[PDB]
Amino acid sequence: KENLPLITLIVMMAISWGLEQFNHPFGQLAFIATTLVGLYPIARQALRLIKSGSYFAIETLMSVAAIGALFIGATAEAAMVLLLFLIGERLEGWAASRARQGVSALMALKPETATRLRNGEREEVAINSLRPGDVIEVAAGGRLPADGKLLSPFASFDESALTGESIPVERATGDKVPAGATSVDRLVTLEVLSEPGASAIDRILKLIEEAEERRAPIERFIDRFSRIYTPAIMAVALLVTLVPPLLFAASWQEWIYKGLTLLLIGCPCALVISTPAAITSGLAAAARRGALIKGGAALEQLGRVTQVAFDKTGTLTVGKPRVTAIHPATGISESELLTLAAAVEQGATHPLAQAIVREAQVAELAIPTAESQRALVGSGIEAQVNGERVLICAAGKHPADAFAGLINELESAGQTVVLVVRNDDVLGIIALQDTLRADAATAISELNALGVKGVILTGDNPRAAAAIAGELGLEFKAGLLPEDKVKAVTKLNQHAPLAMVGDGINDAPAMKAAAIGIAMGSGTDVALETADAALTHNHLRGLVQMIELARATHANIRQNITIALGLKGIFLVTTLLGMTGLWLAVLADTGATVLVTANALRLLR
Ligand code: BEF
Ligand SMILES: [Mg+2]
Repeated sequence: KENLPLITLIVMMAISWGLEQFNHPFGQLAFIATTLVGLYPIARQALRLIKSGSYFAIETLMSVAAIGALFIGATAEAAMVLLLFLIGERLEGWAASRARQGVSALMALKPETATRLRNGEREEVAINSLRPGDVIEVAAGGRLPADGKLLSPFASFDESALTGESIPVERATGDKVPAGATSVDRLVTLEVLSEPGASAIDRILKLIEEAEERRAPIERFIDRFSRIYTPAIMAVALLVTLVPPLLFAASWQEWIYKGLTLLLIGCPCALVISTPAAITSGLAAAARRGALIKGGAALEQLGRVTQVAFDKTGTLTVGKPRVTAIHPATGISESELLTLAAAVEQGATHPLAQAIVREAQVAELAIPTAESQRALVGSGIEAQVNGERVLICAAGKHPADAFAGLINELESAGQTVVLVVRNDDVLGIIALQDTLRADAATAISELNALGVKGVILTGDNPRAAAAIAGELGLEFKAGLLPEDKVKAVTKLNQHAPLAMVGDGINDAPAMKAAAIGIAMGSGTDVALETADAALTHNHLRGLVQMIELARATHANIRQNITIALGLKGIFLVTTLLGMTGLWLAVLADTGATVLVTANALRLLR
């Protein structure tokens, strides 16, 4: 396992070193060879970047530096820096490879396939074999394979992955429901409207790669560094070659040699080793505490952002409801109302019913009875408790005058209220609301400690938006389509680099449109794909720990650099001012490089 192409380079360089201690002048041919063969992929890309307007990219630096000493005597030296580079590179590529498929693990792979109901019989067609007008069946807990027109009486859906809606949607006959997610209770039958590559998920899908066909290429810390440093030394090196003969009358010879020498010594094995070291270290260190950043080029951008755009449903929150308020009619206790509700709601899979039953249990309430359980009527379920017909239904699906005002109150506060009704009397009302992640609050505060302002970008209604945003200290923009998240995000990213965090599909377009997109581990597949980094665990405090780590990495890079090239500086002069000598004499670089290894490890903790 599994690639030996580099392995040859390590061994050619070993064979060279060896047969020079005896049989000297084939040892130098050996190096010429190994230097050249290391140089071929480097010198070649350099030329490619060159042709595409990008010169002074490094591979430029070491192509020129190698080609320099390539014949002035110093082969092993140039061979060595060339060698170290393509190693550290392979290291970093091997970290990004792990990080990517590590994310690829979270992908809970789509199964595809639909169940088309034709001549009274069901067949398992392939999704793409669907035509509009086709009648399709979707079973409870199953996502839609296409945009469908609801054919069945009543049905409720979890289309939070698309719209960011916090609560299931109660749709009726002839209503439109988009592809991808999700019948929550009840087996539904739809009629296909979407044509293959044209479902709601597809329409969102092109916005992603469209926002991609708009992305700025990524200048790395080092391509951007050598963009300055490379022509710097190249310009001086040339001039240290030219000046002495011109004035002085001195052997172009001894200054050709000195010039090219300075050029090469301007590229030690370190520094070239610097940027991969910190990246390999950072990515790994960042992965330790739960955060999988893909490419190290992404990690770089991470230590550069100062803004965050969260979405709420699923990422700031949990996308599961909890009981927030119990309000009984007069002559009843919260506990009776709640237990009577739970009696009907036991069994039911609807997220709301679950939230209710949870409530009864947490409060040490023995739930009873159950007899009928008739999930019909229209957004209401009704069962038979204690001999009576008990109805639990949604908001305005039954008159509740005595409760009207209070209902409004709750509703304006971003709360969703269900009514409990025996005979034809609202025995009382219950208010529920989506729940925010535990570490959310603290996390936000922590981000502020780092000077990172946050906003909420959600497709959910502005009341739920206001509620959650209110618990935190954040601004928000609500009811907004994926395009609007993109628009808002690109509007922000102007000022300062922004990190976008999202769960569902509607965030993915906004994700490729801003510095970095981070997907929740509970994220949708397309979100996990589009994400530049993923949070396993779904811990929001990872974000802080991300940015922190990220910035350290940025610092760490430029430390390695200034030690690497830096001590190449000093011995430079020591060996050239009559010292001449000491330890460091020739050896005092490999003394850098190792510190560049070591300093890069001040990243773990
Ligand atoms: F959860 Be997001 F609002 F799509
Ligand atoms: Mg979401």
